[PDB]
Parts: sequence; structure tokens; C-alpha cells
Amino acid sequence: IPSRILTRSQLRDVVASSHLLQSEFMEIPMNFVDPKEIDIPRHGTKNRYKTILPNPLSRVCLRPKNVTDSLSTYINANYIRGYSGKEKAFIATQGPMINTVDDFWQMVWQEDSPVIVMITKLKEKNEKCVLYWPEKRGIYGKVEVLVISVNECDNYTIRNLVLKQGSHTQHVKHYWYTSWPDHKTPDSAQPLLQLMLDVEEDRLASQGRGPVVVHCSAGIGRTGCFIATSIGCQQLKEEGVVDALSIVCQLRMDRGGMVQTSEQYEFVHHALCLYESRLSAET
Ligand SMILES: [Cl-]
Repeated sequence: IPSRILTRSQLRDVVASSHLLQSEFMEIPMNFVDPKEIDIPRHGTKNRYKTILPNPLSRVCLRPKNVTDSLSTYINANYIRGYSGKEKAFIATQGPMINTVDDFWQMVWQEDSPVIVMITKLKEKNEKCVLYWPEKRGIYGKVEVLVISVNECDNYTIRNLVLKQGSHTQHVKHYWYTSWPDHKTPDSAQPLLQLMLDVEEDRLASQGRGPVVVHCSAGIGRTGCFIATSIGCQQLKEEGVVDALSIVCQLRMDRGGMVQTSEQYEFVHHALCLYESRLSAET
């Protein structure tokens, strides 16, 4: 409905057009939820930022057994639609807090997520996220996580996890991208593209499985960047064009505030541009 479809040429020009991207970004409403829309007493206790809340229509509802309260189903996390409106392509969530780590893993388990993408240091001046995974093994509520391997890459490290409950096992790839500046976007999109492409290969290898879980700290800025880029590169690949405006608007339909700043919005364009240079000539 808010639309601005860009051809590959158009996309390549708009990178050197920050002025226009700022006002284009500024024309997209944040879609932050009214606190009164959420009717879950004490949901605040499970939120890292008190005004960054999950839109209720798309919130990830934990499925614990033998509790009667709505708070027991609450996690600050939303399902995010993918390319073509693909339901549950992603979950955008906040950095787990000390009191929400078991909740987090309940979500990863119950949704059958194959990949976690973590785009935050634990501390960046402030505490941004808690250490929620073990060195070898840890038990998080009903979910046991085992570290099978660690893989070091240029721009991120991977833990290869399995989650276990009883007889059941689920593999989870956990990516940790730590080099994103406190308040600036990275100077190069290559590292984030590399991550996007590795994760894209994991999704193709994970047919029928659940959403890729993406988070940073509030789970909208960097997380929105990663997801907007993932989908927009997918539109670039399939259609030869990209509607980054539309993408960000739909993302905000899923979770208020996705792609938080205009600098992030521009950075998504840098990434989409970088992706485009690797595509086969247009036709
Ligand atoms: Cl343990």
C-alpha cells in the first residue's frame, strides 16, 4: 500500500541518494502497539524495553503445560512474514533477559526453529542481551541444549546446537554477529550479506522447519535490517526488483518499529545493492 518498487538500476542509483531515503523512511509509520492493546498483566517484567512490545496479532505464544495464566504464554517476540507473505518465515525477538532465557528456548523448541541469528554484543555500554546458551550443555526449563560444535568465521562465530526433550532432538544453528557498532550501521554490508547468505543456505537445508529466530537487543533495529535484507534479496532474486519501502511496512505490520532508524533503512539498501552486483545480468 506504501509502495516504491525499484529496478536494479533504480536501486543502484538510490544508494547515492540518502536525502530521499530519509524522507521515504520518515513517511513509514512505526506501528508501535498501544500498551492497552496487550492485555497480559505483568508482561512488562518480560520486556527489555518497556515501549518495544510485541503486536498481539503476531506475537509468539509460548505453549507451556499446566499453567492457567496468560503471562505464561508471553514472550516479546513476533512471527514475521517472509517473501510473498510466507507466514512464520522469521521470529523477531528481543535479547533474552535473565528471567526470560528459558522462555526463549521454549520458543526455539516449540517453533522448531533451525537457526538463531544474534546481532548484538552482550554489552555495548549497556547490557543488551544475556548469555543464554551454554559452553557444552545447559538445561533451560524443559529444554536441554547441547553444543555439538563451534565454527569460527571471518565475521561471526557459529555454535551448532541440539535441543532435546525426552526422545526428541532438534538441531539449531546459532550465529553470533558481534561487529555492529553501538549506534552506527556498519561501514560495509558484506559481513551482513555473508551472514544472510549462510542463513539462506540453512533455510533451504531446513525444509518444513520453523522460523529463523533473529534478535538483537530490542529485536527491531538490526533484526529488522537483517530480515528486510533477507526478504529484499529474495525479491531481487525472484523478480529482478525490490520494494524495500513495502518490505519495511509489512515488517512493521508484524512487529512495530522494525528497521528503527533511517540510517538502518539506508544500510538495508547498501546490502540489497551489494547483493544485486552478484546477480546474473538482468535479461
Ligand atoms: Cl545445566
